[PDB]
Amino acid sequence: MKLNVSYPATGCQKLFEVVDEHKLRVFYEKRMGQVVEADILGDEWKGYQLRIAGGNDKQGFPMKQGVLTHGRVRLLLKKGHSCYRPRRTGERKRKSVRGCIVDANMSVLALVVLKKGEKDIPGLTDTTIPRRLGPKRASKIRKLYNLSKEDDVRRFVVRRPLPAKDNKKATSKA
Amino acid sequence: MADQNERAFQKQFGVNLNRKVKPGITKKKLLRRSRDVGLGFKTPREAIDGTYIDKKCPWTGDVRIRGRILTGVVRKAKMQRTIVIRRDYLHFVRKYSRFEKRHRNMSVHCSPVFRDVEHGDIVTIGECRPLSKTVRFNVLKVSKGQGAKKSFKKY
Amino acid sequence: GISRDSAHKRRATGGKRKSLRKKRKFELGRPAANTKLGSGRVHKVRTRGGNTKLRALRLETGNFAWASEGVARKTRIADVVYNASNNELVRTKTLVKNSIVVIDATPFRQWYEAHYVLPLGRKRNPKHAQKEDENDVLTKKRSEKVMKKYLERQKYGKVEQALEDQFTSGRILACISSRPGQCGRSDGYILEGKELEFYLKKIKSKK
Amino acid sequence: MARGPKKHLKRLAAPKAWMLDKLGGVFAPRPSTGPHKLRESLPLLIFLRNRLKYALNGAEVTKIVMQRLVKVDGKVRTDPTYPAGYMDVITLEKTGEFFRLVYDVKGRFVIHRISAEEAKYKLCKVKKTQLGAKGVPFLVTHDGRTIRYPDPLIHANDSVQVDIASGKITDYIKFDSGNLCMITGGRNLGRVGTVVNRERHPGSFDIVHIKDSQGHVFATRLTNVFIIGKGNKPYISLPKGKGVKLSIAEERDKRLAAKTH
RNA sequence: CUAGUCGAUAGAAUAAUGUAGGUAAGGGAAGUCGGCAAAUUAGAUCCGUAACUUCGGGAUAAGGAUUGGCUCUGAAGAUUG
RNA sequence: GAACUCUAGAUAACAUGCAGAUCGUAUGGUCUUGUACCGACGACAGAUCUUUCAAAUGUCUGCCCUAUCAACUUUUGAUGGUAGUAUCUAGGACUACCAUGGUUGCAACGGGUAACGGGGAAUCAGGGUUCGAUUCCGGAGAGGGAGCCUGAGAAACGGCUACCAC
RNA sequence: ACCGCAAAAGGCUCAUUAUAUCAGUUAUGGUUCCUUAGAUCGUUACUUGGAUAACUGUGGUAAUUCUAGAGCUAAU
Repeated sequence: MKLNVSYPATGCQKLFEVVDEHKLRVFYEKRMGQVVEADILGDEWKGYQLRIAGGNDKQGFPMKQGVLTHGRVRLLLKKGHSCYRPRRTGERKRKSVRGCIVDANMSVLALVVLKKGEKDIPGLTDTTIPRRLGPKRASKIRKLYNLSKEDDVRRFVVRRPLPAKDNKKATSKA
Repeated sequence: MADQNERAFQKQFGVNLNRKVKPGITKKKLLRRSRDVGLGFKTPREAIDGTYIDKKCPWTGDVRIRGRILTGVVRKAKMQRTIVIRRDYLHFVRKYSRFEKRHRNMSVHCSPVFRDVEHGDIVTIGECRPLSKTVRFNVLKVSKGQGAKKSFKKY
Repeated sequence: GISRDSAHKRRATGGKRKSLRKKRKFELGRPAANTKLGSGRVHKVRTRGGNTKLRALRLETGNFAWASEGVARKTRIADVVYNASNNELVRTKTLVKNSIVVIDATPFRQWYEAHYVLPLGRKRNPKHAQKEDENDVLTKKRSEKVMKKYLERQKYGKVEQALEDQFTSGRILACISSRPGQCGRSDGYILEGKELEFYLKKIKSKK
Repeated sequence: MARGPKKHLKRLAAPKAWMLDKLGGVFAPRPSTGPHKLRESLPLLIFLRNRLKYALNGAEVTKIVMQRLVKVDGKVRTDPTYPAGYMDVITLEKTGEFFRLVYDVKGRFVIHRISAEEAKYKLCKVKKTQLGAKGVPFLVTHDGRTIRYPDPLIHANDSVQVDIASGKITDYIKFDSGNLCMITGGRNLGRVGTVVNRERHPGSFDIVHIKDSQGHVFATRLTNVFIIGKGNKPYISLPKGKGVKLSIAEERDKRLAAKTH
């Protein structure tokens, strides 16, 4: 099956389709929150510590934590849970939600690998993305990057210079 | 009437036996704050020195008389603290400019200070809060109550 | 649910006024507290909007007043002996409004010895002959005005003998006055004068 | 509050003392919960557009009140549908307008100017005298204005004179049968003075017996009286001729006398 | 329990058919002369009761609900008041 | 017109929060430039009370047709007692305990209507008899019915949920 | 894109209902209340915490009407 595995140390995410049913047994019969290993799946993902962040089964029902039965439960929901975005305020709405446990009917697996093992994967770890920008809240970055009350923030803010050049010297904002 | 016969205890709420420590000695000759209606109607003397409890009494309960005020006649009095009175009026028709004898019947509540009201006595009536599903009035004064012929005389 | 209106209840001569505007939201009432005497729990709920009425469930204690002075002291409710109407609330021991409950007799003893230097009630001597620390805080002689103020005080310790029997046993009755189902408390006062001597015929004679 | 709260008011249900038209439009202004009541108020859209006639349409009002020209009783009151009830001072300094609200002989309202000193003070009735608000004493007026700590002889159902730019009381008058009065919202509304008698109903709603200067007797309930001075001694500048309520033939006398033909 | 009897030829043996006491998944009178052997119903309390009646019925109509064990309060008396 | 148990006054304790870390126009007095001390503000937030629009139950009088409906309502509330529960609050609203009642030939209860009331509409000398679904007002429903979130405010349906119909 | 309030107004309807709805006069001393305002806040980090939409990116589903995982970032 497809495995949308994420690595938060690099912040990247990539989908991996493995059709072998021998390797999915360590994904099979598992619940959300379970931390697994990927050495059985492939030599490339050896030493890697992985935990299931979620998934969408056949057909497209998101595996939601907080049900703990490996059937399909259609039920009403409220604010806030997974898969909910109401139109009026405080209302109730029902959709068929898949619950919390990995069985054979899982189409895709929204996974997160936690510890990088021995080798380098092109989907996740060869790709390297930084943060888009900083916090820019001077109270949270006071605790983040040592910006306390003796560390004035009017000349510590990062900027985002990007060439748009339409039609100017495209520098950043503040 | 009552020797406090109730499976609970009955007392007029809002008073307490405060015995020794007091601002002065406010005996007031009984620990019963009997109010008055003050709408020209004199208070009955038995209401001040009464032993009856009657939370729904207009003189001694959590009641203030409201609404309008009327008179009339009474028929039945079997039910407890409650009599059945009757009023009379007319109606004006279009076809004849003539009248009729129709009537309504409102059941009303009594304090026991108007003990022994009978058929067909004459009783004035005034309005108050709803008591239980029908009773929004209260008896004001045994004003006349005299049948000089058949009802109000001994034999 | 069930509304609290007149949707039921055929009108004053027997016939059935049938429907007329089936249902309204505001006209309803919720399931009641049914608070057994327990270990002090509480729950929050919306009311008619803005107001936060608080109900009680599985309650333990409260503060309770005094008769001739209005002295409100907080203490643990022990148990119940009697409810006013429903014996099927007596037997299950459920906290309601003005039912006959026994509470403590403890904190009223120590609180009153400023005015009521003679301790109420008379505790047993040969095991409690030591004072921890009673006899010093009774009088102390003070060399000053407050003991002298307590000389013209303690002229009001002429209290009823029945509670004096009850204070020395240590289990006083009281009457919880407030509403458990509007504020979530058990607030009351001791019945002292006439309903105290009344309800023991309703209890001890029926025992 | 139930499925409402009735946020509209159409044609023909507004009180017709507004001098409201009929054609074209199908709605009343419907003022918003201000310092006066529903049927007693007289808003800015009624006065300025249709009788002052300086704003042509309703969208013409949306500039002038948002450009902050009209201020009533010292406050600007930038909402166009402010209710603006009785005995309130329209403090429009351009071009020296200085209007108030006095009910007509015919019970309606009149375009009438006051002075700037008459704009400094105003007269106001009270409904109750209250004890319990800050700190111990209080006094409630008729127009949503509050008085804490007043002089202890002014009881309820009187009319006091205040400076609106301040929070004090400048003058008060008594509830006596030698006083100048104004009837507000009755059948006989809009006559000045000249009461001699009242009869206290024993529960309830005592009506008052008010005469005029020409011996014609009239009456209404107590909710309509506005005591406006002493014996032939007012405290305001008055409108046209003194609430006299003449006959239709006498009303037709002005139709023939003060006309050119 | 109290009194008294084992007195009905016997130890053995699990064939039919018969002799009597039974239950049998479906449908339920098709079966047969025929609803006949046989099955449901059964006590008591609470309602709820149809047409025809000589106005005493039909009346247990039909049509129904309810029913342990264990732990309790509420009621119906007598003598000395 | 008075226990208005009201916001007041006091005593006595009780729990649970609350008690603007908000903001820009436009900046200033203050220079010791110490960013110390200051301008109007708010479309700002909240508490206390008054006020306004309110709404939901009562109060009286006044409704269409039948004796081939003459007596009705308490099954499981009928009418009151009393305590209590809930409810934003009266209250048989509703539980329990108690009384044995409310109602009626002054057409009560029962059914029936091609009956939403009403402001109102049409015809002549009056008295009218008909109707008035329908712009105004008020009460109600969003297929059949029923629960309910959120909010001050629906039992809401151009919100949701069930079942049922199609 | 989080928020602020509103979305219960109007407009459509006469199908249920009979001393009920209503008409009117009439209580709320027998209650509540969004908001305008009107008085209305001298009772030890000080001007703090953490966390999310948009935004990227991996997507999914048989589906236009729904919706996951990851990287982020604020407050009246």
